Amino acid sequence: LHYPVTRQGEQVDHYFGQAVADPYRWLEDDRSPETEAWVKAQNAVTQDYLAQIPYRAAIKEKLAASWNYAKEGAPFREGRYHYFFKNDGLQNQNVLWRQQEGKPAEVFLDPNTLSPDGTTALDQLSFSRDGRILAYSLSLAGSDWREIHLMDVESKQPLETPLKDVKFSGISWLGNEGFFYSSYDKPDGSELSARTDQHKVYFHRLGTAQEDDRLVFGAIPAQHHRYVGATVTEDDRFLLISAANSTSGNRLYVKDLSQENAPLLTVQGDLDADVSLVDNKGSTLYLLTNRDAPNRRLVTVDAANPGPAHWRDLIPERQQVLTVHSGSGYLFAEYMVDATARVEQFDYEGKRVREVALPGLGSVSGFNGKHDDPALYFGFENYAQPPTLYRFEPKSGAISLYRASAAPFKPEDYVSEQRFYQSKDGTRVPLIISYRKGLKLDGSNPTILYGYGGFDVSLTPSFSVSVANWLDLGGVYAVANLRGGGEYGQAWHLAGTQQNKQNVFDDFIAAAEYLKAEGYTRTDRLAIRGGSNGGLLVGAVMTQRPDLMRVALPAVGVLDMLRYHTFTAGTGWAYDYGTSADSEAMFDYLKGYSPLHNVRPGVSYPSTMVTTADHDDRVVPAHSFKFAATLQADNAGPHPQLIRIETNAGHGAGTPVAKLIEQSADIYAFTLYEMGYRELPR
Ligand SMILES: O=C[C@@H]1CCCN1C(=O)[C@@H]1CCCN1C(=O)OCc1ccccc1
Repeated sequence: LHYPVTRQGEQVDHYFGQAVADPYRWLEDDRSPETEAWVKAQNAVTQDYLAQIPYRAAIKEKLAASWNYAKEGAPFREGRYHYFFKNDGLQNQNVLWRQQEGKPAEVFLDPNTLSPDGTTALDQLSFSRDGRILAYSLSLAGSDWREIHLMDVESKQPLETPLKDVKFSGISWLGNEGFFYSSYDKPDGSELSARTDQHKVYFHRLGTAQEDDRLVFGAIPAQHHRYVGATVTEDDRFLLISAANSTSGNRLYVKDLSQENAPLLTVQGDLDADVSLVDNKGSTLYLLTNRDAPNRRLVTVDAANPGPAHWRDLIPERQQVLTVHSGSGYLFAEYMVDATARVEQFDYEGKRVREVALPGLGSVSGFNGKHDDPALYFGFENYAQPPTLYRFEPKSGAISLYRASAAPFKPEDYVSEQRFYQSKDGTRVPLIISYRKGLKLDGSNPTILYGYGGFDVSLTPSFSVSVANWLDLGGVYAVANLRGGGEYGQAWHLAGTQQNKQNVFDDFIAAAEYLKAEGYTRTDRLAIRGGSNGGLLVGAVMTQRPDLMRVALPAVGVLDMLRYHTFTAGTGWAYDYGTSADSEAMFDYLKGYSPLHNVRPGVSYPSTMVTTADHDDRVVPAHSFKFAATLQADNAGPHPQLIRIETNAGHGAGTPVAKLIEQSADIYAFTLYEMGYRELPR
């Protein structure tokens, strides 16, 4: 093996009188020659280790082959054209097609033509009210930064020069005059690591330069927020601006566009609850909120006096988490029943029309359309059921199959069961276990336990070609709905935030134990996977309980819990993690589980494959660099401690299919090989 030598510096930070050594501090410099050479050496050693796995190629071959099938999205009208995304099978990026009556479908926007390896991706797309102008945002090399392009839809040629410095932004048109978007300002230093916290809302008027765009919110001191958004209602009557400093909680403002220079009225002036616009009807706004409702509710209020004390329930809170979509003149309430979906159709007066029956137990998507759409589309899927499209007739409730999946996976071939286990403190936690029919609970099944746990994020049934290939190889895939998540409302989330964070790691640990106790797998056949916050999860569990698994796979994880907040928009996660500068108690708690600071010399850690990317500006790469250098430094047993740095890729969204395939191939090969397999399972 032999890892690349990683020099240790003399950096020492102090937190409330406590001194902490950070020898790999130089690795935080993403622009230095030393770091670049380091990444290269590391990738080199990883590829050389992987090259030793005989069936690596067979696995990649299998993945690419099963991934290679036609995929198509649901159609949407704009002018005399219906638009729709498609993928011939292995196109690095989905292509947007369009078709008009009496003519063959045509390619409209093909992202693949923008980059050699398809690393440029299309994020947001917003047509002008009349559908003649299209504004759409592109991501370069997987970064959170964006450029908004403007195309004349008819000729498909550029209208104006692209807007720059956009980030975490929507695109919401005010009729056909122009649109609102959000921007920060290029920071001095690397735009892939330097802190940004004064998000701003701008209005770009068509036929003007970007330097002349009016600043709508975020410039004066009283409006300084880390995250701002803007949405103009479908009927162009109200502008809704949201402002937040963290990923949970936001202020909300409304401006009556039907009047000349109307002032901003406060819908919510504190950060004590999340509140978002769904739609309006006349002067009434329809808002989804968790204020005084842990599982959320839909309320209405007259926009001329929108304060929270004036909100009135339209869809009262229930025992299950509520999310609302609108379309065709109806509100569609989606509820979460133990991580699976249920849908109810309501009219704008809060009267329940009917309960919409779904294909099975899994996740639904869709039920989003304009007031005037005569039909709505929804998707259904789960761990063993590839994405299926349905067309919904709103008035009668008629449902018909729009697109059956072309994936080479028979759903009847698998089992995806839900179990509930208990954590250290007694809490009952849900676990969905998927695998190919005919498995035997003899504790020998190669298993991958997946978890996230935080940020009110819910892990609902989701289909993946990678996971389906793992099930085919005979593996088990288990997803735990850990606290910290949003599965059971705000309380579930908060039971996993700040100084309660350890509850999340305890739930994951207890899930691992349940899987062995129930006979699905055993320690040397167990791997744990997690990304971002789920990366912290893997990092925390492997350092606290290195005896628990055989393989650990932390992806783009937050590993230095003491400095995380000093990068990009990490501070935006203070609500969930708290920071080392909050108080000595918070510092101590963070230091107490921070993965980077809990790796210890002499400990035998599992075989690990830390994965990250050179353009991840959500979670700077330095987190994984330092974690990996420390493991290579401190590990004592025989297990490899490797890191795989993806090139020209970011946090995740928009990654080319070719890269996703290579990634999974590397991870599945490494995992089975580290579990001792010399030939593919069977
Ligand atoms: O390549 C396959 C691996 C091994 C088993 C599960 N895998 C996965 O990639 C799973 C399924 C899709 C999301 N996922 C995942 O790990 O996401 C990590 C992530 C989460 C959040 C932000 C960025 C990255």
